[PDB]
Amino acid sequence: AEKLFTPLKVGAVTAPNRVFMAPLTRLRSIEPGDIPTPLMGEYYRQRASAGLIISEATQISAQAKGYAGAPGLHSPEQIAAWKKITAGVHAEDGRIAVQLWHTGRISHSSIQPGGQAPVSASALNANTRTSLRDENGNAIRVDTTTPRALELDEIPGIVNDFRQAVANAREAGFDLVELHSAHGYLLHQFLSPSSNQRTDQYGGSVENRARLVLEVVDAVCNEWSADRIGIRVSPIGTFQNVDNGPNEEADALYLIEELAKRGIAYLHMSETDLAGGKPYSEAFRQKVRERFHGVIIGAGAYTAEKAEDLIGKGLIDAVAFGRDYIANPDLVARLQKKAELNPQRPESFYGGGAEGYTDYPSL
Ligand SMILES: Cc1cc2c(cc1C)N(C[C@H](O)[C@H](O)[C@H](O)COP(=O)(O)O)c1[nH]c(=O)[nH]c(=O)c1N2
Repeated sequence: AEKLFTPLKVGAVTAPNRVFMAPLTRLRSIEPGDIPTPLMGEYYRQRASAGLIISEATQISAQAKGYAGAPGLHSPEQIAAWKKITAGVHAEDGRIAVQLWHTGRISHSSIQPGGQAPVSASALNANTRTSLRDENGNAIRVDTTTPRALELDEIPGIVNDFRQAVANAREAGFDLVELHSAHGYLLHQFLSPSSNQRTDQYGGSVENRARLVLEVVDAVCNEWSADRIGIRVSPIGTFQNVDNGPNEEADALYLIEELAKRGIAYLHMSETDLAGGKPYSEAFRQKVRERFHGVIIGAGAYTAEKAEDLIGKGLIDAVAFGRDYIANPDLVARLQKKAELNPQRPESFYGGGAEGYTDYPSL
């Protein structure tokens, strides 16, 4: 019966199981330089039995930065450090995708180049908080800075920054990329009418609001290959940073139909904020499944039992676990053996060092 421990072709790679590691911001990179570390390499290597590791959100550019301690994939030193991390995963016969973001308005002027306002679709504060570092290097929360709206002639540069970051990801040895089009970051700021009041061709209709993300998809497929590209969306519900507007189901199905035309490797649906939301209806899952023929990854407070049920129904192909992967490097073996999980320590999810990061034991 069990399908979680069977292989799955995911674009250009083949996962040996359906138990994926969700992208997890942990804010442990080196500053200055937003540089991945050998400790981050150890953490990912410990989890390399995952069917697929999806990395923490990683900046496409310095402007993309919104959190102190989040890594980039735009500088030589970042590329060199990520090469070591992907090599370590591959040494253990793993597969790893890099999640690429621009945080847009979920950012703060103090970590923007030049100390000026971050950018977005419109000049509306997100009215939330991001993460900085205090003078001792510890993670602190700070109110987001009001963004400025991207001028029309700046949008090709944003598309080019995603393209360049994917070129860099290929050099750095990643198996796949995941475009971060979820959770209220820049691509989702354009997608949502709540964060996008533009009157040019990047605002208004759903076609206009999806224009930027689809330009990015086309640019990165052209740069590398469609079967190397995944995308994460969170198109139903309210996320800390944004909501999906009054026609969220129709708009989501429009976007998914467009993504399918590009033949990309996978659609990763983040179904809920950590703070909760209404479950996806099975009717909606069927409409998604019939618009996207490729791999569908479900995430958001999943259990192994919920994953088996939906995989068995043919509605998703894999599950990404977030917090269970923080706490269980060998989550695959634990789920296969029905072993107990280590307890989670959420106080060390963000920032710090090895404690709460590489010190969760394997069986
Ligand atoms: C500490 C931490 C950090 C992040 C996250 C979660 C948490 C707990 N999540 C959301 C994550 O990918 C996953 O969707 C939710 O954690 C899955 O839910 P479970 O944790 O399995 O219940 C997340 N999602 C994302 O697209 N990119 C990221 O960088 C982050 N950062």
